[PDB]
Amino acid sequence: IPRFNFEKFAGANDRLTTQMKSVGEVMAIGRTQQESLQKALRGLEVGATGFDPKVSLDDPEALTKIRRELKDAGADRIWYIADAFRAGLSVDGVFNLTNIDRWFLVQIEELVRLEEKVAEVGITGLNADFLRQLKRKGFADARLAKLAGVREAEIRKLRDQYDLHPVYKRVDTCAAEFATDTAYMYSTYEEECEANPSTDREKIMVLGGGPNRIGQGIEFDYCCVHASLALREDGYETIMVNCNPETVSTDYDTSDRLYFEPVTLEDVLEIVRIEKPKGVIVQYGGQTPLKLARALEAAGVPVIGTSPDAIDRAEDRERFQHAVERLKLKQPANATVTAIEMAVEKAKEIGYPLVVRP
Amino acid sequence: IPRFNFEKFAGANDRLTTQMKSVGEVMAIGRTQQESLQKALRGLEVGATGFDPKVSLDDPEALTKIRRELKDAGADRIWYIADAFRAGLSVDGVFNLTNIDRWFLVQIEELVRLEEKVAEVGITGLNADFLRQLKRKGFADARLAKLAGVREAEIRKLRDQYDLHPVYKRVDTCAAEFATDTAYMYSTYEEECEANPSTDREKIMVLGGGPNRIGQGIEFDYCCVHASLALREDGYETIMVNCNPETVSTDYDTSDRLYFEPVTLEDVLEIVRIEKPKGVIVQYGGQTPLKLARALEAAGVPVIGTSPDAIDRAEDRERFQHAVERLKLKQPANATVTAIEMAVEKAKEIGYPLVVRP
Amino acid sequence: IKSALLVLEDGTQFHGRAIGATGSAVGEVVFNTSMTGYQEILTDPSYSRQIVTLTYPHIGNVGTNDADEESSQVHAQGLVIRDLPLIASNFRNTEDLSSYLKRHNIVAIADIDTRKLTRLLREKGAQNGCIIAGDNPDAALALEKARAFPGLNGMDLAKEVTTAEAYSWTQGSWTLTGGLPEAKKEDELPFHVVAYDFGAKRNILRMLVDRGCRLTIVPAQTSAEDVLKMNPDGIFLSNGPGDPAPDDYAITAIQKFLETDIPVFGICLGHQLLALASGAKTVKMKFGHHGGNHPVKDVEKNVVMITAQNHGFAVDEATLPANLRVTHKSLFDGTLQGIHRTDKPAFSFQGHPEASPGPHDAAPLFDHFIELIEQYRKT
Amino acid sequence: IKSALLVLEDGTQFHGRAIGATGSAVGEVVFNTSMTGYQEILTDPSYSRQIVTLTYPHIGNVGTNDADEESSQVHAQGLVIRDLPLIASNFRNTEDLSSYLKRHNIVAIADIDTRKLTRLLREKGAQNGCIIAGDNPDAALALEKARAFPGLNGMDLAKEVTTAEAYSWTQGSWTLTGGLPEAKKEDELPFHVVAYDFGAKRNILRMLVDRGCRLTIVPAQTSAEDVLKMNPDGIFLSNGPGDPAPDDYAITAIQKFLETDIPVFGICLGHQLLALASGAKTVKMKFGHHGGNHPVKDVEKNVVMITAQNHGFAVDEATLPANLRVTHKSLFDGTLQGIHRTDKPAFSFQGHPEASPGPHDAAPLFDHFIELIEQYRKT
Ligand SMILES: [Cl-]
Ligand SMILES: [Cl-]
Ligand SMILES: [Cl-]
Ligand SMILES: [Cl-]
Ligand SMILES: [Cl-]
Ligand SMILES: [Cl-]
Ligand SMILES: [K+]
Ligand SMILES: [K+]
Repeated sequence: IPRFNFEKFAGANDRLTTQMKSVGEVMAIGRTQQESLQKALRGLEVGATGFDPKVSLDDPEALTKIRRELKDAGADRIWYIADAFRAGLSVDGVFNLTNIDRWFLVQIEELVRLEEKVAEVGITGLNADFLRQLKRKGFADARLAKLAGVREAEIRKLRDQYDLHPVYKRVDTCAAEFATDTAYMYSTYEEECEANPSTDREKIMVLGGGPNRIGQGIEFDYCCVHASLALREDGYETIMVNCNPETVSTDYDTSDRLYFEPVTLEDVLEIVRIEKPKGVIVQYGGQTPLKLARALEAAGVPVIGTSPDAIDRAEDRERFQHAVERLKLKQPANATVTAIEMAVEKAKEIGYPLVVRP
Repeated sequence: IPRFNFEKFAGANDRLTTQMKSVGEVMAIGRTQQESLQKALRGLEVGATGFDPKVSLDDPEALTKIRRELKDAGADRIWYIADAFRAGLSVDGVFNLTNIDRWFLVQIEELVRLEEKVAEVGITGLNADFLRQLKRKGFADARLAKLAGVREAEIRKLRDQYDLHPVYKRVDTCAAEFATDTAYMYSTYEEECEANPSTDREKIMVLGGGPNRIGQGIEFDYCCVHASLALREDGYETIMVNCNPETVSTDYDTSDRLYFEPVTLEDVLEIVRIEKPKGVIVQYGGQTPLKLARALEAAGVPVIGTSPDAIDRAEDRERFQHAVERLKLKQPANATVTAIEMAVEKAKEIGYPLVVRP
Repeated sequence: IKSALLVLEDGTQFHGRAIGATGSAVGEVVFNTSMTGYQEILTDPSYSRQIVTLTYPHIGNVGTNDADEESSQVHAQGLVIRDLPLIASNFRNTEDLSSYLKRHNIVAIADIDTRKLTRLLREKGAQNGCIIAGDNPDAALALEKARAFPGLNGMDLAKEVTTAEAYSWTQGSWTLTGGLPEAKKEDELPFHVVAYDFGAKRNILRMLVDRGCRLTIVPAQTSAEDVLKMNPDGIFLSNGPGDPAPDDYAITAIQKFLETDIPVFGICLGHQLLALASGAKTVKMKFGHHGGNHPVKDVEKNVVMITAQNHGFAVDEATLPANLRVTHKSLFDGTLQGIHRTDKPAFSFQGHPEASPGPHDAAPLFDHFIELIEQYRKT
Repeated sequence: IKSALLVLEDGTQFHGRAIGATGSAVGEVVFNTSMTGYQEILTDPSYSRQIVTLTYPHIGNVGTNDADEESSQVHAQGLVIRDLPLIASNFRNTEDLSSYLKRHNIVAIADIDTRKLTRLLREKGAQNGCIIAGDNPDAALALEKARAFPGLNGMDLAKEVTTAEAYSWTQGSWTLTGGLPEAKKEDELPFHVVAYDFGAKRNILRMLVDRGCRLTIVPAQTSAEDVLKMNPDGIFLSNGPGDPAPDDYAITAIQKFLETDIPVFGICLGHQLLALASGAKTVKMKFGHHGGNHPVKDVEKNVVMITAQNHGFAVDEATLPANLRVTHKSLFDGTLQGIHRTDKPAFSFQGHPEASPGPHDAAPLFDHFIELIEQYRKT
């Protein structure tokens, strides 16, 4: 799936054409297209848990916006497609608009229907036979949870309960006709697990940033490789977690073990679960893994380097000012306005010119 | 199918509710639901020849209007249902908005898909087989014409060529379990015909006015009955053509032979074709029959009484003025303006106050 | 294109579409006027060897479901309709008509002028026919087949449909709410009825159970002796295909029961049998009575009931013994509809009191039988 | 819920869903890595008695069509897949995969860990198994059926698939543009080739005609004599299930052809035949070669071809008589692939030069053969 950055170019023509406009790309592996597709969506780093809705069901104008998005593709179409299904457009109607082979579309529709079940049944309807069905479809814990009106965590627990966990298969180029020694894996909801973690060594986990976007480029990927290359050299068992197909980090030669997966709390936890690494570095892949730091730790992840808390200290506007305050250092005047008339005053205080961050 | 007159009550809420707003209704009989519905649509006297579109295919905003018309039914809903299938909506989508049983929706949908093929193969693709299938689904020559991009007469020409005509079945209260001596019939595209016209008597055919509307009431029907009753008593074999279920005219006792059909050129010609009446009265059923007069005559029908052309003399503004003139009679000062500024001047001529007929 | 064709003895041809299995079907052609109830009609054992044409154009509107099965299988030889709907649309549906037919292997044809067909059977009386469904149906073959047909007219149908060994029935009627009930316990039913299976409809059994009867379903050839041996509360003679010969086993046993004081009740073929056993004669009707809107007058009370009918043969009222009094007659044609033995506690009805499908107006006939039973048990 | 289940000799279970016919299937289980060509694989005679497992997860994306049938019927025993697509989406499609499976009455199971399964075969070697599809599949029975299998090894399969009487083939290959051509007139084909149907693939015939060959297809057991009578331009030994035992008829026959100057060309099974008849031995492979990405080297030119493979047996390069040279070898495992008689105009390839499905890389094999016939004629 390609990654765009149209919100950084307001005045720009955001319709997809023959000239590329995307800034990066994400890749996923599944045992099925539906699985493959959803994993990719949730690894895109655009805040999607999958086929999250763009328009409201009770919007009298929604079919119109849906139609437009569908006929003249933008970066959001994939989503507008599921929305089409929610709104009652047929597979054929969607086809005439987008020209996307019905083979694909049908799959999307199926996903939209299951979703609806979900939403109808609530968390209660989440037996273990279904939940597992949902999981083999690539549904993410976070997706279901919105659907079921619960916390992602709840779904997470539930699974734990059912002992509902993915398995890991390997890449071998030959559909298992031969054996491999490489450890290039991906998750799926099948039977046999091929992870076969080592009990043997001290393992260090490196989290990547996923697909590139402006501000989260190759520079971060550079660091991540270096971490692996270094520690592996030092003798640790290095395990890379990333899903950006263009990089050096996702080259099986860069680490001992490679998990081509979405850099999500869910997918990460899963890997940890069986790897039980010594430590995990979340300070090298950019904003992606960094946002995951608190959560991971509370979830019991052995986060190494600057603590997640520490991190927050610096990021948090209030926590930072405070420490700046404490060391007795120079920082520009600031304020935290809530109302227009409020700022105008505070503004007088601080002094033009000003820097207005939202 | 109910008959409305909203256009006459501009500021009225035109949404359908528990309080009746209809002014009449038409009825049709068919060997199939499709056939029966289409026949009713073409006899409604609203200018419809079947499922004529209400919104355009290239209107970006269409789905929204359609959506609105399906969710909150007005008198036009039947046509917005087809428009919906044209535009990409599924039967399930339509169902959720309207609550019309899918048993019906699927049928309309199939009609639309058929229309699409028609439009596609054009007149050349109208072979005898296909044209027969269409007729069988209740398609009017006028509607096919429209899709084929020709005049109605051309569709009819084709039928004559293929010897594609309907048969007449009889109403018997028993599904043919017992025979009948009554002549209460309806057209259908089938095998056996039960019209069995007489060769015995001098026949007169009276055309009704279809469903009642404002200004086209029972009064006309009254006249229609009288003709039938009178000429019957006088020794003629009286044939009534009408499809208004509320009237005395469609009572089988009123006439010798009753054809419960759409009062259209297509319908009337088929009947004339086998009955070969001595004369046809077109002046008693109001506007519906009056409007057919010239075509009927032109196609060979023995219209009786005041002539089609005469009737035109009077109705036509110009022809009339001329006559009035010729008789040296008094007629309000008039003008036939084209533009804004033209009228203002002309008005000046004519004098206020003015009566502005479009 | 899925062609199908129907040809009559008389050579009449109807060209249409195949809606069920591939192949051919031959039998006596009948028309039924029932606007609803198609599944029930097709699964009625009285339609064995017959090719059923339905007058109501749209057939399959509501798909099908097990509760609407009147027996363990489709008995119609083939089905003839005007139109097969695009979809079945009913909360009860469990399978669309076409798949069902296929499933049951019935040859069926749609899209033919069923009104012309019906008018013809009415006018000229019943006729044999063959339907052929396939790539290129051969109308000469179909015609051959139809012409060759031996027909019903001196055929033992009932033996074909009857049960191999006797069995127990204690299940009651279906309800909207609960559907079809779990079968009752023996001790939950006060009366024991022995019912002769001549190709009996499930609804009759269910309705009897509804009234207190625990049933013992017996093969049509079952002897009066063996029966009496069971100590019956009443004897029931089921509905069934064809007609019985004066000749045959059953008439024999019946007469025996009639020597006894056990109450006997017959429906349709069962009524026939009762009249034959009582010394009355049966005739083959022009086209018969096949529908659900048939007016029957109870001559005794002077009242009219709308009834479900399914019969090609009828009891000669002229040939009626004196110990046989007329209880109902048709208001459509005046044909004999019900009788009662003056001398014995036995009565029968030509129609289908158990309906299914059809109006429930005739249900009370069942209650007279219960009365009868109750008295017998008193003495 | 349509339950399905597959069970292995070893007692390894695989639960799933039924996508084909109802019932059970038993046979040797194999895996084929071909991501395209599922129909052509199913209709391969060579798959007789075998249970097919496909590695590629989505099977049936393009539905089915006649032109993709390599034989008159579906020879594989059962079908094992990961996912059956909601729809088929291909302009060439004529019937969905499920529908077709049922039409061909095949017992098939989807939604199972085909990876697991594949790895198991790879590791442990080929295994017999049984699939059970139905309302409540029985594990043990399945297991029973699984172990009780006599199996391929020591089985005359060819006989099972070969044609009853002999026939003439003059049909060429398919074209996107034209599709399947009309069979050529016999006066249009310069050469006459006699081909032994051991369960021959159509494509093979098609490509020969394409090559100028008029074909006379003969039963397996046909004697060398009855043939030599036909005055062939060359003799061909088709592919086919199982493997020949040094014992059987064809061995004998072929040798006769080998005493002659008639050019002789064998494929797959026929490649083994030619070898056996030439003095070498065959061996059953661990798991075999089933896919379309198989490298094979033409040792003479030192060039590689990507080839279509379907063969559980192999010619022991070790046992080779001296009149038998090595032409090709498998780059995957170094097993023997091609051979040529140094003495005679005889050669055979282990892979399918005719592919279908798979790379046309090995096509030129045929040209050799023609090269031989031409020369033979010259003389
Ligand atoms: Cl569930
Ligand atoms: Cl109002
Ligand atoms: Cl056509
Ligand atoms: Cl017909
Ligand atoms: Cl499995
Ligand atoms: Cl040929
Ligand atoms: K027809
Ligand atoms: K499974």
